[PDB]
Amino acid sequence: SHMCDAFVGTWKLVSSENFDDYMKEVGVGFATRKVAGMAKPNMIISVNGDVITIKSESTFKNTEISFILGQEFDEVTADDRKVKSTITLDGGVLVHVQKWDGKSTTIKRKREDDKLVVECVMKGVTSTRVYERA
Ligand SMILES: O=C(O)CCCc1nc(-c2ccc(Cl)cc2)no1
Repeated sequence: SHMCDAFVGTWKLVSSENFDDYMKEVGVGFATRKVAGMAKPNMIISVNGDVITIKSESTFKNTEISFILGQEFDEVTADDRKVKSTITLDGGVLVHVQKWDGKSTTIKRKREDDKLVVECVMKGVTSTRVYERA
């Protein structure tokens, strides 16, 4: 057993708050916000050795990242930002920092009860997205 066992699995979005405002703050344009905000993604998390894979699949976009904790990687986000990302474990929370164009956003993923809670922060704007096991 290991590092991220309680994250691994298939998860489905069941609530969202403030995501349109988070997307605005990150710079997402109107049409992408409207379509992306309608999506109900499934989040699939797996681990193989030291490599963690997080997939997001929805009607809007399918994305996938694979990474080693603490080791920077390049990521193209669902809104087509070219970012440099680092994901660490901090006290049982996966902390994902994305840097681009002198900007930064942080996405935290945590297990709370039977849920996986995602908090996305850009400057003073936070969005909370709650996932349940599929
Ligand atoms: O998994 C979640 O639900 C949220 C965490 C992953 C994440 N997705 C986005 C995002 C940004 C822009 C656009 Cl268009 C669509 C998606 N930002 O953070």
